[PDB]
Amino acid sequence: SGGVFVQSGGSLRLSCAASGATSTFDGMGWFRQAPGKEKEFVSAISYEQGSYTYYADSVKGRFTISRDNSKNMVYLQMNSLRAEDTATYYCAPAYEGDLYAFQGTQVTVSS
Amino acid sequence: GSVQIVYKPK
Repeated sequence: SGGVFVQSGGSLRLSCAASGATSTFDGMGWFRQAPGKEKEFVSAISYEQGSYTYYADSVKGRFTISRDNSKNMVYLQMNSLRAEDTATYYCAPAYEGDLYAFQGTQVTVSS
Repeated sequence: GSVQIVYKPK
């Protein structure tokens, strides 16, 4: 029903708590699901500095994922948003960059 | 029991 609303060309920052590397998980990331479409990878980052920073092709150059291990936080800076970024955004723990979901932020970008 | 996986890029 309700969500965030951004003008095309605008920007938005998401955040997600990150417990830290358990036995099963070495990272955190985000996927999104647009109306009537499949869930699509967005971005993933390793808890270990250097280990991995994946982005979907559709967001490279516009989105930036970052971590603050001191705060147990992960962040997604979303710049130059376009109408096709309209979706619900979910964060999930990562193992080797794949996201595992077992809670979302709806974002509408208007042209 | 079950899991949803969203794969990193090919």
